[PDB]
Amino acid sequence: YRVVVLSFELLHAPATVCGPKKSTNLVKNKCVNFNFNGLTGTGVLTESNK
Amino acid sequence: QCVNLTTRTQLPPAYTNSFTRGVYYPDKVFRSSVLHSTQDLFLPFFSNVT
Repeated sequence: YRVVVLSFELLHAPATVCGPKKSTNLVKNKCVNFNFNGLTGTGVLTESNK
Repeated sequence: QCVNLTTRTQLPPAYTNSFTRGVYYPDKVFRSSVLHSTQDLFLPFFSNVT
């Protein structure tokens, strides 16, 4: 029997391998949920400097 | 095959003091104006070098 095992990892680091494309657009300032780079959440989006 | 080029003279080494080294951000994430604890591979504040 040929066995292959995939070992993922979801550490608190920026992902590098991601699901195929699935990219739509950005938004400037609206109360909209996001799923950016495997990091999903909900809120309003604003421009700030860091 | 190989050539041996060695000398019979050997000298013992010596140590020296070393101040604060071994400070690095634990993770790629960013933090601002927050004090955070960590438990990982660092190097103490006062040590010796050779």
